[PDB]
Amino acid sequence: AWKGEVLANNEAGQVTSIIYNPGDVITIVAAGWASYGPTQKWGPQGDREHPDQGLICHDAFCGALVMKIGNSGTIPVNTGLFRWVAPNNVQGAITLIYNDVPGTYGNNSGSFSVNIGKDQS
Amino acid sequence: AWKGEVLANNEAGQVTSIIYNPGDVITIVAAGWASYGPTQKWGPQGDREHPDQGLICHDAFCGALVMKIGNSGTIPVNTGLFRWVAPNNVQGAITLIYNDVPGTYGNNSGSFSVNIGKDQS
Amino acid sequence: AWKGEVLANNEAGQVTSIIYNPGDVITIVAAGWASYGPTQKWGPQGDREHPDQGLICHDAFCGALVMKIGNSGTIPVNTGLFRWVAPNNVQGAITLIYNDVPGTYGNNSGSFSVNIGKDQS
Amino acid sequence: AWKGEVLANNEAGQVTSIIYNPGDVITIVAAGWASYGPTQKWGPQGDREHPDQGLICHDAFCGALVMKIGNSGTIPVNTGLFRWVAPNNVQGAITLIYNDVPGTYGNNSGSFSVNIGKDQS
Ligand SMILES: NCCCC[C@H](NC(=O)c1ccc(O[C@@H]2O[C@H](CO)[C@H](O)[C@H](O)[C@H]2O)cc1)C(=O)N1CCCC1
Ligand SMILES: NCCCC[C@H](NC(=O)c1ccc(O[C@@H]2O[C@H](CO)[C@H](O)[C@H](O)[C@H]2O)cc1)C(=O)N1CCCC1
Ligand SMILES: NCCCC[C@H](NC(=O)c1ccc(O[C@@H]2O[C@H](CO)[C@H](O)[C@H](O)[C@H]2O)cc1)C(=O)N1CCCC1
Ligand SMILES: NCCCC[C@H](NC(=O)c1ccc(O[C@@H]2O[C@H](CO)[C@H](O)[C@H](O)[C@H]2O)cc1)C(=O)N1CCCC1
Ligand SMILES: [Ca+2]
Ligand SMILES: [Ca+2]
Ligand SMILES: [Ca+2]
Ligand SMILES: [Ca+2]
Repeated sequence: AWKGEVLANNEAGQVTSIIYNPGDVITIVAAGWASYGPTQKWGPQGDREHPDQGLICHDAFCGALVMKIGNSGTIPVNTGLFRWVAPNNVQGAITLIYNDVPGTYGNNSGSFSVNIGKDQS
Repeated sequence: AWKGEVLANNEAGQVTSIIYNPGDVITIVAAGWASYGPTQKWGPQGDREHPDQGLICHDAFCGALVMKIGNSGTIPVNTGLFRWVAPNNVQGAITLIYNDVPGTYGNNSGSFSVNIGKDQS
Repeated sequence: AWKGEVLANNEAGQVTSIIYNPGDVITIVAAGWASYGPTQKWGPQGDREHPDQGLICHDAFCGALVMKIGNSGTIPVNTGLFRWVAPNNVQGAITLIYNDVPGTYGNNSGSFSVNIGKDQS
Repeated sequence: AWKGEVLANNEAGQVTSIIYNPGDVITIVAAGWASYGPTQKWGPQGDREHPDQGLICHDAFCGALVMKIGNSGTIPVNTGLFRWVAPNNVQGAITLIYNDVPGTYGNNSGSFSVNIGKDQS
C-alpha cells in the first residue's frame, strides 16, 4: 500500500510505490483541499462550475484528482476508486496528478492526501 | 459489501447492510454532490466556509458525509475511510447521514453514492 | 487474524481469537503432524484407512482437524478452508479440535499449526 | 484467483493463471490424496517416512506439493501458504508440481485440489 501527498502545483504528478499489474484490484481514497488558482479551495472532485479550458483529463472537473497508470492516458480518481480494475492492457506505475491545464500549475495551492492499496483478487 | 445512495434530505440517515463487529477493518468511498440549502453543491467533505450552527457532527463540515455505528455518536466519513478500525466498544449497524442541523434537512438536495466493504483482518 | 497450535490430545479444543460473524469470509491453513494413538503420524486430513469408531466429526477422518463455531456441530477443516462462508445461523467463537473418539484423547500426540484470517467481504 | 487440480504424475507441473508480481501477497490451500508409487496415498505434505532419493524439492517430503514461480527453484507449498510473500527477485507464473524424483512420475496416481488467491497488499 502507499500513502502520500499530491501537490496541486505538481505538473509532473506524484509517483507512487504502486505498480498496477494485469488482474490487480485496487482501492484509492483521496481527501483534502486544493485550488487551481482562486482563493477558494475544492475537494478531490474539483470545481463542478468551472469550464474545461484544456484539462489534462477531460472526464473530470478542473481541480479533481486523476491518475496515469504507466503509459496510459489520464483516468479520473476524484474521491477514490472502490475495488477497481483497470481497462485491458493498462499497467505500470501509478502516478497521481491534479487536474489543471498544462502550463497553468504555478498558481495552484493545497494538496490531496491519498491512500492506495491492492485488494484481494 | 454495500453500495447505495445517501440522500442529503434524509434526516434519519441511510441504513446499510453493514454490521460493524469488533476487530473489523472497513473501507468506505463516497462520491457525488449535495447541498444543505444553497443552490451550489458540495462534495462529501461539505462546505469548508460554512459556520457550524448545531451540526449532528461537530468534527466535520456542514454538508459532509458522517456515520453512526450502532448507538455511537457521529463519526466523520467525508470522502471515505481506508482500512479503518472503530474505537473500542463501537459496534453495530452502519447508518450513513448527511451532516446538517437537526430540523433543517427539508431544503437539502442531492446525494452521495457510497461503497462500504470489509477488508482483511 | 490468529495463529496457534492445536494439540492432538486436547479433547476440549483450542479456542481461537476469531469470532465468526454473519457474512464473514474466512481462510484457514493448517499444517503439521499428529497421531490418535499409533506411532505413525498423519497430516490435517487424518488417516484415510481408519474406521470411524465414534468420531466427534463423522464427515472427516480420524486425525483430521475440525472446528466448532459457537455452539455448532463439528465442521471439517482438514488442510484448510479457502474464502469460506459458514452455513446460515452459524456464528461465534471458532474452536479448533483434533478429530478422535470422545474419551480416547489421552494417547494422542503431536499438533497442528494453524492460521486463520478474515477475508474481504 | 485460481482453482484447479495438480496430477501426481504430471512431471512438467500444472501451470496456473497466477502471475506472482513483486509485492504480491498470496494464499494457497491444497487438499487431496496422491501417491508416488505405492498403493497407499498421502496428503499434500507427502510421506514423512520416505527417504529423499533425488527429489525436485529437497525441502519437502516425497509426495508433497511444491511450486515454481517463474524461473525459480522449487519452493514447498505442502498444505498451503498463508498471506505469503516471495523471496526477493522471485516473480512470474506459478506452476504447481508434485514432489518426486525426475524420471519416476509414471507410476504416480491421484491429485491435489488447489486454490490460490492474491491477498490485500
Ligand atoms: N466577471 C468575471 C467573469 C469570470 C467568471 C467565469 N470565469 C471564471 O470563473 C474563471 C475562474 C478561474 C480561472 O482560473 C484559471 O483556471 C485555469 C484553468 O481553467 C488555470 O488553472 C489558471 O491557472 C487559473 O488561474 C479561469 C476562469 C465565467 O465567465 N463563467 C463561469 C461559467 C461560464 C461563465
Ligand atoms: N450578506 C449575506 C450574509 C450571509 C453570509 C454568511 N452566512 C451564510 O452564508 C449562510 C449560508 C447558508 C445557510 O443555509 C442554512 O444552513 C443551515 C445549516 O447551517 C441549514 O442547513 C439551513 O437549512 C440552510 O438554509 C445559513 C447561513 C455569513 O454571515 N458568514 C460566512 C462566514 C462567517 C460570516
Ligand atoms: N492384526 C491387527 C488388526 C488391526 C487392524 C485394523 N484396526 C486398526 O488398525 C486400529 C488401529 C488403531 C486404533 O487406535 C485407536 O483409535 C481410536 C479411534 O478409533 C482411539 O483414538 C484410540 O485412542 C486409538 O488407540 C484402533 C484400531 C483393522 O482391523 N482394519 C483396518 C481396516 C478395517 C480392518
Ligand atoms: N523390505 C522392503 C524394504 C524397503 C523399505 C524402505 N524403502 C522403501 O520403502 C521405498 C518405498 C517406495 C519407493 O517408491 C519409489 O519412490 C521413488 C521416489 O523415491 C519413485 O517415486 C518411484 O517411482 C517409486 O516407486 C522406493 C523406496 C527402506 O529400506 N527404508 C525406509 C526408511 C529407511 C529404510
Ligand atoms: Ca492553475
Ligand atoms: Ca438544510
Ligand atoms: Ca486416541
Ligand atoms: Ca513415482
